[PDB]
Formats: sequence, structure tokens, C-alpha cells
Amino acid sequence: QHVDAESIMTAPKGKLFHLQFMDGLLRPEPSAFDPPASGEDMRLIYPLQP
Amino acid sequence: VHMTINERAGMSKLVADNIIASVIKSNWVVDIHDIEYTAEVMTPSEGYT
Amino acid sequence: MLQQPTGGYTTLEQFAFTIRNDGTNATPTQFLQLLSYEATENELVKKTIPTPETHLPSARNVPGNVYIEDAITQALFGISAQNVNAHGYFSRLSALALPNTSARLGLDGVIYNSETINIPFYDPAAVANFAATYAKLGNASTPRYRADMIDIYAHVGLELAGTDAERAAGVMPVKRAKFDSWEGSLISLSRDVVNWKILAFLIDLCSLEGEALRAFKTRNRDVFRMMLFIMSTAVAANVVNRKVTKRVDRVLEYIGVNSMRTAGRTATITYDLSRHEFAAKFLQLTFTRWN
Amino acid sequence: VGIPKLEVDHISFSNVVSMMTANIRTGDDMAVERVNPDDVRAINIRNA
Repeated sequence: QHVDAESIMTAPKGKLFHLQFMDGLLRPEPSAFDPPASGEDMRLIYPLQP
Repeated sequence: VHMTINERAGMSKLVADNIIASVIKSNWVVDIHDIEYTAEVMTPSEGYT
Repeated sequence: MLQQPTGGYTTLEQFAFTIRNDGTNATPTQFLQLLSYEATENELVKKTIPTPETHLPSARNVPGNVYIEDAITQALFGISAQNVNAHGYFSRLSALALPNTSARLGLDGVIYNSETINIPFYDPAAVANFAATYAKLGNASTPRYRADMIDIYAHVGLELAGTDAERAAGVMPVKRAKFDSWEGSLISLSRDVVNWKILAFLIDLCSLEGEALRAFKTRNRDVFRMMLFIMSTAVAANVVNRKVTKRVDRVLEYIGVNSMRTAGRTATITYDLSRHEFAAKFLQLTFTRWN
Repeated sequence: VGIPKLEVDHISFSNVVSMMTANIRTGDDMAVERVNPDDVRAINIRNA
């Protein structure tokens, strides 16, 4: 499920929605021979709890 | 940087892109010298095509 | 607590350091000689080091029982570490330098909230001066604060093969190390150095004073040289083996220059790109503080 | 001390060295692109 940055500014005061956070501690890295990358990911939100 | 390019010869289309992607995220000012163009002045209304 | 021994925490002897010279262990002093030095026609200049910006990450206290000491030793010497430069562990540490905090650094290297009885630690004042300086490494990665690399290595070399008239002067000719070998020796020594409790050598490098320091640097001049060599291995570019008589020999290609990658992907330990970002900002602190 | 297994003259049953992978399978292979120079007229041959 993916939400939007426009809806995070119009959500009703007392309506609690869930927004999932990604882990990624256990993920095998790519092989030595493969195509490179170009200007990648931008993340827009952060919890302050934790 | 003020990276200037004389000729686009061995421009691996991946790294030939990565320069432009860095213009919009680091204020990189790039250059080209082998390009010819005949751009012309345009009026307010009618705009671009 | 153990309070603190005057003359070092490294003069205790409970925890020391022995490289495993095959079937028999030894001392760092005893290992350095098996290596000789070949002067090549290349020269490096001892370049001055910039100051470190003071802005260690703020205090958070996520509950993790973070192994800060274990993480540090892993990246510099560890064999193919992963996610070494992630932000969460250091931020927790910086809480340590704070006067009056229920957060004690375990002797074994594990950090806690509040405390425990069954576990003895380092007195809060010894750690306070420690984390004042090594918390900074935490943010070494940031685009703005990030440290050099292609130039700190003009110091690594003087120490590893620095002749005494050379570290007396400023410039040293580019050397080429070569020593006896047992085939799996480069990885073998790197597997071994990981357990030195390198915390102990650092948590006292900030607590020792004017005289106790003069004696500390004049004795452990080896325990430092050791981790320096093992570290300088991953960096230098080409490993050539010489087959002479009935002997076999490893040559480390250039002690003083960052090739930028590989060393030997098989013959040694390798450094990722998130390693040069780390090991660099590390040496920028130990070296400055060291001298 | 300890004579090598050979040149002593008796059959025995000792140890080896192995690994885990199939080796040839990573789901990949060296993938390289090549960009052609362009014109054949202005290529430099004269490097000696």
C-alpha cells in the first residue's frame, strides 16, 4: 500500500491510518556482473518515536 | 563543477545520462561544442510548438 | 568498574593482543620483522590534516543493547562487513559523554541502559572522554562533513615501513613490502585481529595524560603498527607471489598509495565504497589525537 | 617434522578441499556494450 504527500496534508484530525515501514536488514546484494544505476531513490517520510 | 565536454564519442548511454541527472540535483553546469541549431525568437501568445 | 590503572588500561594484561603465527601465537613486535622493504622511485609528501567538525549526532536511546565496540572492529579489519556505516548505532553511543547518564559501557564491549550487577565495566569518566571523540565518526558519511581518503594514506606508510630518519624528515620514498608466507596468511591474520577488544586501546587513548601518555605511545608503537598494516593491505593494488628455492613469498605492491580498490579479491580482504568513507574518517581521528 | 604423504610408499585415506556452489550459475554473465567510433574517415591509426 502506498499513500500520497497531498493526502498527508488533508487527512481528518482523528482518523488514524496505517503506513507501513520497510525493513531490509536481510537482503542479498547484487552479483559483480550486472547493469549499473542512475540517480535513485528519494524517501519522503520519517517516524520520530521510534 | 563547470564540466565542459568537447566531443560526445564514448558516451556510454548510462553515464551519458548520469550527467544530466546530476545537473538537476547538484547544480552542475555542463557544456557542448559540436552542436548546431537554428533557434528563433517567438511571440508571447501562440507560445511553443 | 576496575577504576583505571595508571599507565594505561592496556597494562592490565587480562586482555592483550597476539597475532597467530600459524600453529604458534606471538607478539606484534615479533611479527613485523619477517617483512623487508623495497624502495621504488616514487615519493610521497607528508600532508597536514584538516580539523574535524564538531557536530556529533544527537541523543536518541532506541532500545538495542548496541555492540558499538564490536561494530567498530568489524569494519576496519573485518572480512567483508555489511551496512557498517548505518546511522542508528552511533547516535546511541554519543549519549555516553553526557555527565550523569544511566548508561554504562560494558567491559566486554556491549552498551546498556541503566545498569547491571553481574557485569563489571569502565568507570563513567573514562568512557566520557572516549565517546566525546569517537562519536563523531558516526556521521563521517554526510556529503558536507565527509572526510578525505586519497591523502591520509601518506601517513600509513611512514608507520608501516617508516625509517627513523624518514619519520624524522617529511618525505619517504614509495616502498614495496615483502615477507615470508603460508598461503592463507593474509586472510588468516585478518580473521585473527578482529578479537583484540580494540575498544580497550581507544578508551584509554583519551584518558591518559602528559606522562602516562609519553610511556603509552612508546610501548604500544607496535599494537598500532599491526592494525595499520592489515588495513593497508586491502588498499594497495597488486599482490605478486614469488616462488624461490622451496619458499613462497607474498609481496604487497605499494604501502603508501590508495589504488582505490581490489587489492587482491582472493589473496586478501577487500574494501567496499562504504569502507573508504569509514576507515578514512577513522584514521582522521586516531592520527590527529595520536600525534 | 612429518614426512609428506608421497615418497613414503604406502596407500592411505586422507583429506581434501571442497566448496558449495555450482559456480557456473549466478543467473548472469559478463555483459558489456560497445559503442562504434562513427566515421571511418577520421579514425587515428598513427600511434606507431
